[PDB]
Amino acid sequence: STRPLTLSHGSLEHVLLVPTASFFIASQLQEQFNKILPEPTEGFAADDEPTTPAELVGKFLGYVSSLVEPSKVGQFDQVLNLCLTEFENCYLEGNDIHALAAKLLQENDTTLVKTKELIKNYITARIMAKRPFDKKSNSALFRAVGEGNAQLVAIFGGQGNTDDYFEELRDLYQTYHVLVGDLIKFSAETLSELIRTTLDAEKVFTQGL
Repeated sequence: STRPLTLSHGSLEHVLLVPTASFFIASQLQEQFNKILPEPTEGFAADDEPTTPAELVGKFLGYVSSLVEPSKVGQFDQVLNLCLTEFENCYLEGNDIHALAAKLLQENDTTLVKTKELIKNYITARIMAKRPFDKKSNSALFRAVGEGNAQLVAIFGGQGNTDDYFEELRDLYQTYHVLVGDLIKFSAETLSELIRTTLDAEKVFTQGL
């Protein structure tokens, strides 16, 4: 037994068949999320408000994932897993979150920042819901490599491609915190230690690292 829960923002909406056993806590989160969400506008052109039902369910996923603690089992965990499963079956037709994001970019009037926010919400939710990416993907490219239909070479850039390289690291830290946060903390600690243990390195790092 389930009851429909409507989460909406102006014209666009999504209905979620919540189990009656956890509908009480889902209605709580619905009320909290609807309070957090900004006021609807024409064309959804303003920032931090969804343009498509996919974005809106993303933001709701995002909000619930913010409250759920990874260490401590909470009441919101079951609602997270439930609305995650709904998002997957409704918008990820077996495909990857990037494939969806890329679909939205060319079809709907979604901006690049809104799209990255959607990816971050989905990926954060996946990790908070104790559902890592342990299953190997069915990516066509890597399927083709296994079968011997494709040969892959990786190339790494260097200096002089962009003047604002640091915003690329900023975007990685924002969007993929739950995937690379530990790499960036490790790399930051390694560099701090190399400055400390290298004789005159601090002289070269005038505003620190």
